[PDB]
Amino acid sequence: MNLGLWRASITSAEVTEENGEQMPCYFVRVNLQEVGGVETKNWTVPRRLSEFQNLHRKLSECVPSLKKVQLPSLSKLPFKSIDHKFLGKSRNQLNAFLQNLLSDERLFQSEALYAFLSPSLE
Ligand SMILES: [Cl-]
Repeated sequence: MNLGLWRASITSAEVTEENGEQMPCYFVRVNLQEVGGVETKNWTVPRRLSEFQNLHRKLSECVPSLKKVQLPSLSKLPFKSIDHKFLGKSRNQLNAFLQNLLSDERLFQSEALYAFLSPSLE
């Protein structure tokens, strides 16, 4: 495996239902053109904010400096519903997060990063 040849970018975000609550969902476009050979090289995988937070926690085991990184968070306060400003900023933050992970040689064999960037067939 070499995730350092994988390119990923969040192309859009929307809200979905995870359990009972409104959950931001981010569409991650993944490109393996830099990988040679004959295989599937392009897809989009939707991931929920909660799946980014899970990924952060797992990768934080392998590389404990990642514990310092703050990801977007849903406000527990009353009247803090998800709006377009939060989706837009959370998307840019999560996108920057993906760029930073994929530039980090320590993760180029991360099974968790691989499973997160891989296709999701519900
Ligand atoms: Cl709320």
